Amino acid sequence: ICQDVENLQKFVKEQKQVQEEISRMSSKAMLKVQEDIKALKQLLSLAANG
Amino acid sequence: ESLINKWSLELEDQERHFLQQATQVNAWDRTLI
Amino acid sequence: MDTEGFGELLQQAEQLAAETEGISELPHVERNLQEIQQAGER
Amino acid sequence: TLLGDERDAILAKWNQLQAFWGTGKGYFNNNIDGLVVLVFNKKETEIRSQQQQLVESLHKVLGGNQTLTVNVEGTKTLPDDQTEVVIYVVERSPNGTSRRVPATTLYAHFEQANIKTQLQQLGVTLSMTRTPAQIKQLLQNPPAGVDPIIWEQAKVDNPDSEKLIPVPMVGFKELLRRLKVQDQMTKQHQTRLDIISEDISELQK
Repeated sequence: ICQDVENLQKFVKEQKQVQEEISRMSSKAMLKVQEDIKALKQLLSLAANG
Repeated sequence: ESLINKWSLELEDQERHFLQQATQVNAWDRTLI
Repeated sequence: MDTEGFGELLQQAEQLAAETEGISELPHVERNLQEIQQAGER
Repeated sequence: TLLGDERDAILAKWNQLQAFWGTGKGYFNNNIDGLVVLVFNKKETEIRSQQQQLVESLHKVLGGNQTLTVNVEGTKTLPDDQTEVVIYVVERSPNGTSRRVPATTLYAHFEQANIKTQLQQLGVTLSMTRTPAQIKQLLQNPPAGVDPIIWEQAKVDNPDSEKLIPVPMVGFKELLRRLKVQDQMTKQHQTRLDIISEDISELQK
């Protein structure tokens, strides 16, 4: 049994690591995009009006 | 029962979080399409 | 943001007011604000 | 003891197997991949060496017209001489619309005798495929070990059915997964946006 808790907390925690891992990983790259396509669309309107 | 307690609350705590994050990604994917 | 429309517009309007030989279309003078509002009203 | 089952439930909770999966359950909606895996007799190596050729090579097996493009997802090492290359092909249409060729009518093409022979000359020992109506085809009949009543409900719950189908998502690394794709995805968006941007600059210039 107390082999036991040595492992389970270990597999659980191993998992929290991945949770951290995702947490480390987070977006600005994404936020960037809408701004750009919103911007490119506008230049296209230029060229078109030109 | 010191320990088991620790398990659940950690569990629900992270779960409540994981939930919110998945959602993030959903909303990000969201924005992608 | 990166826009290029009103830079076209201004462009146009810039390109508008200067000349040329075109038998008719001579450049126009630009008003603005006080005289223009009234001009709009007329 | 009541005590042991709670332990079990908790252990159950934190797991990829899916017995009330740690209440990790979340479904993400994936729009509706064309992936074919190839085994080369070659070192991982013979592959990253000449990666250009190697898809060209693949390109011309396909016929080598422009409306056709070969893409490489990962290359992994299996043994001392040995490699797995996963690829998908996108096909362009008369109006300039792109999509990936489906895995099966790609696999059908490669299983050909000539093409197989040609692929073999390339070093390919083996190949495998992962997989209108076809949506209907996969979305029902359930997936990965996902419960049939939940899977149903993601189908009703689906906010945006053509752009999307329910795709099973599996705890944290899966979200990791999704993110990796998102990034994958991000770069290509950025780029295509650049291509539009370049063409617009050329027109304006």
